[PDB]
Amino acid sequence: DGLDVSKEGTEAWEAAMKRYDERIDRVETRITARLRDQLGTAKNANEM
Amino acid sequence: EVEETLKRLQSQKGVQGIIVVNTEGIPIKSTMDNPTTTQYASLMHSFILKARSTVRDIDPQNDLTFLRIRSKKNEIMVAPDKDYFLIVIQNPT
Amino acid sequence: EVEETLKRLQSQKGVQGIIVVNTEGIPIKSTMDNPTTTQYASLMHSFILKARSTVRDIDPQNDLTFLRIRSKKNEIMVAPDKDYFLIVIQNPT
Amino acid sequence: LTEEEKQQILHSEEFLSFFDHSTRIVERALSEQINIKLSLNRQFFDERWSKHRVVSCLDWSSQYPELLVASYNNNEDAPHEPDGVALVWNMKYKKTTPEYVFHCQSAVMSATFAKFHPNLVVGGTYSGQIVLWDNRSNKRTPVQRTPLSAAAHTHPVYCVNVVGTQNAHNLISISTDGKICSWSLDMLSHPQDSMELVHKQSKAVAVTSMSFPVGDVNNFVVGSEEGSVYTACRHGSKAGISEMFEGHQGPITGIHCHAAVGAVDFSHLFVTSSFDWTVKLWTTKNNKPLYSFEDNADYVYDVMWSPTHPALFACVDGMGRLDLWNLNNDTEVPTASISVEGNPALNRVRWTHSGREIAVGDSEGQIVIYDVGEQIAVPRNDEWARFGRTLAEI
Repeated sequence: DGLDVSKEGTEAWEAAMKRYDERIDRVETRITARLRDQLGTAKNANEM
Repeated sequence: EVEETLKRLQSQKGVQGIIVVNTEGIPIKSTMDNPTTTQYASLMHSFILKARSTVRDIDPQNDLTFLRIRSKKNEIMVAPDKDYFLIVIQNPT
Repeated sequence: EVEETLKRLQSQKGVQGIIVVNTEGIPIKSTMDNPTTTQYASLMHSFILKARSTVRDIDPQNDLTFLRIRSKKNEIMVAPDKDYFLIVIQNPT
Repeated sequence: LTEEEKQQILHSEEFLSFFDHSTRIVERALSEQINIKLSLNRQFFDERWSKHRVVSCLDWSSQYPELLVASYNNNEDAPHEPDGVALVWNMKYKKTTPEYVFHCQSAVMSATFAKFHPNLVVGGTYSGQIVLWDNRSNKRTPVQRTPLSAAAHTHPVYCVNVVGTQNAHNLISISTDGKICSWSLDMLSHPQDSMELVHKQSKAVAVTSMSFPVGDVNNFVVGSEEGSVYTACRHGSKAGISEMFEGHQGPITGIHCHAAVGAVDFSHLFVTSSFDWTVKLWTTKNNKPLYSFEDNADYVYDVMWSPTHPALFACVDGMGRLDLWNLNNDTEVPTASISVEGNPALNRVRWTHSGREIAVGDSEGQIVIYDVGEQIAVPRNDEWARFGRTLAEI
């Protein structure tokens, strides 16, 4: 979607962006998993 | 050009310019420590004279311009033309 | 081995003559004739002894492990370590 | 015969045969063939002079990179024992004993080699007298001793360093009160120049560390005891402090300019080791601390750059760890880090002028020579550009 003026075009863009955000949240889960499995050491810098 | 030969011999690895020793055993050119170079060059002169005697014993038409004296630390190439005896210290590597 | 050694050391350039010398000079082996080998190798033995002293002058720990003399008419070899004294007669080129 | 006829005979033009012979032998002799991490490296710990008496300063000789000057300061075990002791320890051969020993009546706080005299050790003491030690002399006492007059230092000196060219030297020293003085290395009865460091009118400075940018002698950087680093000019109309740095909220216990050359210049950068475990990668042209590495519970004591790595720098600690920070590699965790046994308070780090291996002082006099891995020690040609990018990051 671009200069498209159809509001149903905006709704289709919303569907595209909720798929976007599903990939985003997959990335969030992966990075937070990396977080938690890399935590538990201490507070300082790369620990927390 | 003397300085051209100096820079050319300097280019050779392990070599400090050009040093030339005359028939007196005293180097006509100064590049290394004077007492050591003079005594060592007198020794070279003695050995090249005796080697010349032997080569003339059986080869009365031969001339010496190349002699490879290498140890496990350094090598000397000594080259007599008729009076000037070039001596170049060069690492075996 | 002996014969294989001299054969490989000779055919490497079709050398005119080489004999094995494991003693201090005065070799009884021959390749062309007895005199020109024995007397010449004895004189080479004396001179490599003097050269050993010559190279020990700069530092006693140094030793001569290899000697070339490539002159206008002869190209004479020796590789002394403790008693192995090579002789090689070959063209200068 | 003598050295005059040789000149004419060389000037003679029969040298065509000689030059041809030389060219031929050289061209024929051109062909040449053959005939056929962090690691504890060494210790150094006397017992006669190194019972307690924590290390204070370290150095390496430029002329003799195999030599280390120490200075064990504190006399508390035995009042009758010598008060200040500076030991010099050799690197070429392993000996349990120090090579040479020097003791001063007062307590030595800092010591360093002499560039002009490669056979001399200069050190500063706690009383305030700059102290020599002529290694030629057989006598352990100071050889030449600066007077404790109002002309010279009267407060505990903490930085001494000889700089300049071999034909034009100056021994700079700075004391806690801030009176900088340059002496001639050969004559110290009078300070050939002196000036009391002061900030904006009527503001004394409690100097406790310094470093000169490489090459420059005219301007330098000083770390004050009041946690505010300054840059000053040694000679010029503006001789004295010329800069405010907000710096850090604790005493500055170390300082060091950048120590690498060859590619894009970084002399403007330096690192200060504060008193709250905050080393500060940070430059003269700016005023704001470029970055503020922080960790730990205790606080650092000294920090130096690597003399050949344009990024690496060591870091003392209170519980005894020595760590190396490789900015190009990483800015957040120490790239390397190992702890000395017994966890005492380390007090001085000094890198070899080669930069291939590190030294470290100690709270018990046991100087430790540590070695670093090749991949973590020697940089690359691209390493400088990578440092440029990392600094351009923010």
